[PDB]
Amino acid sequence: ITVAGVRQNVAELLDYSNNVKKRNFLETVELQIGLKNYDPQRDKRFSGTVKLPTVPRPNMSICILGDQHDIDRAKHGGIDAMSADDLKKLNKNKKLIKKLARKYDAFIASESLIKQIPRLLGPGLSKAGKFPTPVSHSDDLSAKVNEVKSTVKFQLKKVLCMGVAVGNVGMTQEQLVANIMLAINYLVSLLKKGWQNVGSLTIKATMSPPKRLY
RNA sequence: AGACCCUGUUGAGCUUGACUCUAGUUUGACAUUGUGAAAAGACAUAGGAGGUGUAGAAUAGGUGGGAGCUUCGGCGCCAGUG
Repeated sequence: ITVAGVRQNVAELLDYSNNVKKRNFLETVELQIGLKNYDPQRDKRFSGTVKLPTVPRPNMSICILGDQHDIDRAKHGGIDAMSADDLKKLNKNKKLIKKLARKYDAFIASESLIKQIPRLLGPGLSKAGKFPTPVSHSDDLSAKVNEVKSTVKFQLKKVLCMGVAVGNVGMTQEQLVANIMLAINYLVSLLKKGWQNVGSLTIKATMSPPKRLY
């Protein structure tokens, strides 16, 4: 992995996304990685979160669950909010939980409603992979939502493939290369063998062709 | 101070499935020990093709970006099913 090669791949992906096959929407940029010489079903599953130098997923949507103070804090940043009464109105509906998980890409829950989310909303969010992150009342809800949007997760799944957003097509090439380098460094730090445990790596846009870097 | 008898922590020669060894002999393995093909096996890659226990738009590898794809037929989102 080289910074110049990553910048060249990002420039090629941006040129393909902008000049040849420009889409009808702001296509985001992602990077896909593979694991090797490890057992995703028998060894310990690593996990972690790292905030990139740029916004990884600017098109991601976040839903806030909390009290009236949390709703006011979410409305201060313009994010949608869900009250405790709105959570209890679901009454453990799996279909409603799946619809909420399809509508909202990520969830942030306050400390008061974090324990009551599994009792009211049920395990639908955990089944869909959208478990809400905890949040305190003294922290800034808008800043927490922005940090959650700009950060990515590297938890090991049941398969050897993984991926993470590194920005968008409208972002700068240098910023995209820096985000990709930060994600690669986080993956190398999480891996026990470093680059020996990485199978391959590619970078692309949402609709542009991929470019292999490893 | 012979011969004979008796005794020995007795000495020595000889014999034998007495004990422990051993020459010789026999057998296996490593090294000396290389070169081709042939038949099986294991990996490596250069390609190619597949994913129904089942509800459900489809015969659901899974995963990340994703609301648009675009080869203009419809596929999508959504509904619905998990």
